[PDB]
Amino acid sequence: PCWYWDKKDLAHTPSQLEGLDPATEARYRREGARFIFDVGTRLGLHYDTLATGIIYFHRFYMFHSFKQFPRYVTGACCLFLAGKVEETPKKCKDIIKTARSLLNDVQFGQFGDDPKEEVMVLERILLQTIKFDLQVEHPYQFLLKYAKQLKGDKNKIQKLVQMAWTFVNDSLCTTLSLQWEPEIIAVAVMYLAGRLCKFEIQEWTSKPMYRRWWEQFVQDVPVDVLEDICHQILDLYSQ
Amino acid sequence: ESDWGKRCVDKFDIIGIIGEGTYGQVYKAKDKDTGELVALKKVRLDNEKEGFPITAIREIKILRQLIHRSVVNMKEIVTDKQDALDFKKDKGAFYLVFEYMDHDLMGLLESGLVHFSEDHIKSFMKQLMEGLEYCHKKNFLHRDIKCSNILLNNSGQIKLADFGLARLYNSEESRPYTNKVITLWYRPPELLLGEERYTPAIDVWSCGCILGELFTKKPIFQANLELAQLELISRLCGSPCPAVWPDVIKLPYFNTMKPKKQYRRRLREEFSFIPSAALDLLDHMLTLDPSKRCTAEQTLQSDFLKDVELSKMAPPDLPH
Ligand SMILES: Cn1cc(-n2cnc3c(NCc4nc5cc(Cl)c(Cl)cc5[nH]4)nc(N4CCOCC4)nc32)cn1
Repeated sequence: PCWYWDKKDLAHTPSQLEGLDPATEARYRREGARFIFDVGTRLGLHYDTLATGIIYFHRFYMFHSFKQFPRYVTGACCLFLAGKVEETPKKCKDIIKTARSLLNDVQFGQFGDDPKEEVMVLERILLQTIKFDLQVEHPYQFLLKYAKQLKGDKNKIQKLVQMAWTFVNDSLCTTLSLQWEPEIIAVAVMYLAGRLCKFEIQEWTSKPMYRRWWEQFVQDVPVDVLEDICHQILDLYSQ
Repeated sequence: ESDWGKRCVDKFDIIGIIGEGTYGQVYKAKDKDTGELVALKKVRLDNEKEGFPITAIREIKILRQLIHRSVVNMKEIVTDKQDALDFKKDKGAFYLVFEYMDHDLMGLLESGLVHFSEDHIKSFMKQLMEGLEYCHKKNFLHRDIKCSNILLNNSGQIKLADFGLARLYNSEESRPYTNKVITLWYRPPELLLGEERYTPAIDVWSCGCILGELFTKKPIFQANLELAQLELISRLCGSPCPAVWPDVIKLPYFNTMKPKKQYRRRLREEFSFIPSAALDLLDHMLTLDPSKRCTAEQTLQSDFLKDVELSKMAPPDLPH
């Protein structure tokens, strides 16, 4: 199945059609992704399991509205299901306990009287929404695979990875995971990290003069696509 | 086509239950739209026990990653009852859909109307170990191999099915896994002694019980409890002792579960009627020490299976 939309479609999500302005939905997506990232980290969950639940989160609200399904309840259900997918399962009672410690009692009120039942029930329609497409790849495995082929300054390359790695964490709060494949996001965070560090990434490749260094990793990717991804990531720091 | 789970199970015409699988019964159904024959496994949602079964999630993740001749192919997934328009109330189930195979190995051995020649066993064991080796290379354990989980078509094609207890194993690192896996009659000794850090050698043992059963037309280890099961394994393969298995003292139930006597290995004399090429394979597959037990790749290199050209396969005939 295809899990990638255009920017014109991201402006007409089920939440947009029900009256929610694009500013608040983009905020609920950030808060939802930040929730899954913070709850799973406190549970000591692997970085692929965190990104899997967040991708389940973004993919969910492309077919359902924020007005019908609370974001923190769905965000909890995504992390619960993601743990069982990536063979890092956590008890649902342990996710609720971690959620009520982070969320305010007003924010935690979305789980209702029975927080456990509210998440188990949502799992049925969550699987249907994700269409039982459990296997999901993330830009991390490609960021490491591409950068490992780079020969040069071990310090400048290591700084490039730890900086692009942070950019992938920031990209989870946006709809970039719904626009471009993980291989493209992995290349984009390298392109951005090479600009701010003032690093010439092409000089660490087999072709030191060829300016489009990423063509050995991904095929048919113009520079304007990378610029679009870098613009959306830089919008997170301007706020 | 790609929107699994949306399709309702009423789009299928369930015909009848055909067997008992991992997490429930197996149904035989005909698609009301395509007219094709399929098999259905119903997964339940306990809602008070971590919801959707991780074992079902494992089988879904694994079967959507495997493409092989000797493995079952999951077709789609359908839902039970349409939601009461408050989804908080819908408490139905899902149905895993599989391709339908003409025969199962359990019914063939039980009928007595069928007799497998040597070439029939060489063909069935070849396809079974080729499929198990592909899963072990992909870092996947079956953890449940029995005669009802081995399917056979009229073309002589063997396929392994029912991955309900399958999971991933770390190839370059030891990891604790679930102990209560594999049926009692096919469970290796190390699992009976409570080993949680086991190897892919547990599936080779079950296939070893299949090989011996293909000749005797009856399971070789039929007991009703864990202690009696270790008793029957000891009377044939010898009692588990540090001489045959030095790492056996690390097992939790070594001093707890002990046979009545320290039996010797009488496997080669009990199955003397078996051809010599198959007895050497059976003796190596039913080794107590899983580290000294042969792997799936080694079975394909044994004299009983190395020169078994699968093509020109002649299956036995038990017709209408
Ligand atoms: C998990 N999984 C299973 C399948 N699968 C596909 N094809 C069959 C199949 N086809 C032969 C067959 N055996 C039959 C026995 C009876 Cl009593 C009747 Cl009435 C009709 C029969 N047809 N049998 C079985 N079972 C055998 C019994 O134990 C459980 C599995 N599983 C099958 C696909 N995925």
